[PDB]
Amino acid sequence: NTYQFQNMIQCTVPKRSWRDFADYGCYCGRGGSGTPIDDLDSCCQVHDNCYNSAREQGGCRPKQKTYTYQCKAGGLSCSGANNSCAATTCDCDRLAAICFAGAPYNDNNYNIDLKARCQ
Amino acid sequence: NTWQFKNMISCTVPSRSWWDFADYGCYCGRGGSGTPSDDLDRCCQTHDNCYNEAEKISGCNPRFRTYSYACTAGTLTCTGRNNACAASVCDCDRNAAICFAGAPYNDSNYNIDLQARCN
Ligand SMILES: [Zn+2]
Repeated sequence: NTYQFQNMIQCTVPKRSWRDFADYGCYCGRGGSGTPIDDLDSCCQVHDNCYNSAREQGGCRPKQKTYTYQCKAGGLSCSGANNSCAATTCDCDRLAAICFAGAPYNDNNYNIDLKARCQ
Repeated sequence: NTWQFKNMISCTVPSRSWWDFADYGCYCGRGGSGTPSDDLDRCCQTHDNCYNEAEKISGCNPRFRTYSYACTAGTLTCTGRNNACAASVCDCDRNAAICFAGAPYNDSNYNIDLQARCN
């Protein structure tokens, strides 16, 4: 779920509050549309799509679904004791979190005017 | 169907685009948090709760479900040919568009820092 996904972000990006990824570019945090503006915003697009693929499974809601994972030394792992849905949404978050650690953060791309930037 | 929701907003508030509601307050756009900050935003918050309810229905994907409705001269009507899911979702959007056209649009509430406003 979100608190889990949010805790993952804190694991691989300790120098930055998750709130920083809540309104970044055209895809981070919000629902998403238009073209990404940087590698980070692109990570969020992939996360969006990942979640939409996790909806193809009956009664599978990424946002509310609880999974089993571990954050150690900065290294996320989704546990094997996870059903189909949890296993997929976890993997989505894991890959997203890892992508956030490598992508550079641009302040100019935080809380931008969507109407003029996304389309 | 996120797209049909855009048409509704236009059917009731032709002087604006959904973009004006894409990043407004704490709840409009997508993810909500904190105090509505505004009647208009309060509308968006209700819209979410509505979707959360509609999502209890089996395999009901509010964002992608295409429903049947009509916009005639500013009036929105969800038609009868919808099933359980489509009917519920159509009603949510329908109620939001009305709530939108009834609430004043505060420009100072577009694009705010969710971090220092929606905590
Ligand atoms: Zn914003």
